[PDB]
Amino acid sequence: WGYGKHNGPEHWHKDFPIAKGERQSPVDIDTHTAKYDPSLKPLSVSYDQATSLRILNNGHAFNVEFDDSQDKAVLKGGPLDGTYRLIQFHFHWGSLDGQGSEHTVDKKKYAAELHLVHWNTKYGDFGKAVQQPDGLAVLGIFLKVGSAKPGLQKVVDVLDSIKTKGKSADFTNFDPRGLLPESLDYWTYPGSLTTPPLLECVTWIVLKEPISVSSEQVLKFRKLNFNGEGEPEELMVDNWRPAQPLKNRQIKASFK
Ligand SMILES: NS(=O)(=O)c1ccc(NC(=O)NS(=O)(=O)c2ccc(Cl)cc2)cn1
Ligand SMILES: [Zn+2]
Repeated sequence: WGYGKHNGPEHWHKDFPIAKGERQSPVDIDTHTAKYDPSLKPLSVSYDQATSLRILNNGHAFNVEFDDSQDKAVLKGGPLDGTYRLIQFHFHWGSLDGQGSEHTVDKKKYAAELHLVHWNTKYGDFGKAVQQPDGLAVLGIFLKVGSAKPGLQKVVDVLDSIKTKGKSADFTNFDPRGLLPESLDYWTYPGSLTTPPLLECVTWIVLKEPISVSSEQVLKFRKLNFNGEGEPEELMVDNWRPAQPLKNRQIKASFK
């Protein structure tokens, strides 16, 4: 599977039949149809003790990985019951500034989307959590092209060292608080992983406020490769799944 003509999102269902399931992600967020749920709590993002370890090009995106063997960087509150530990973040992005995000807002596509992936500590580890309907919480943040995001630059500058699939680099002391927007207002709905295995284990929390990144920053994302070293160059771009049917779901808003 991948994002090409012959192995892209429209093909995934053949190996991953859940691709046509009842709670697939991403979705379009119709802002007028989302309903304010006054009982939704403010989100608690507690990243002060985060321990980043490594950055990896996995052939479909790059993951910044964290130590999730203790409650160091956690997400709580909002729609969530209990404590969700940060395991990794990654992005999805386009070949052009007018596409790249997975979620859309009133059909608007952003240039990219950041996913901070967390797992519910009552399930003990990530592999068990993905087998549960409330196993994961993914915090989604839109990126638009404008001013640079200073907190992103340390990521941008290491990408040369992980150009190709399977490459990793040490990536300690990275503070993911530098990727957050000012407001934590969000939409939330039950969904899935957006890449195979497409498991229906995610509480999605998608922030309303995008972060701005510069054209130079996103250009560096687009220099990455899907291929391994010594293989024909295929630029890592358009690694996003399009919006999937909402089916029997309501998107809730934390704000009016
Ligand atoms: N929804 S998402 O944030 O883009 C997202 C999609 C897919 C994944 N997939 C993922 O972690 N795959 S994996 O590491 O190979 C893996 C690991 C363990 C299991 Cl049990 C299943 C899959 C993570 N986040
Ligand atoms: Zn993702």
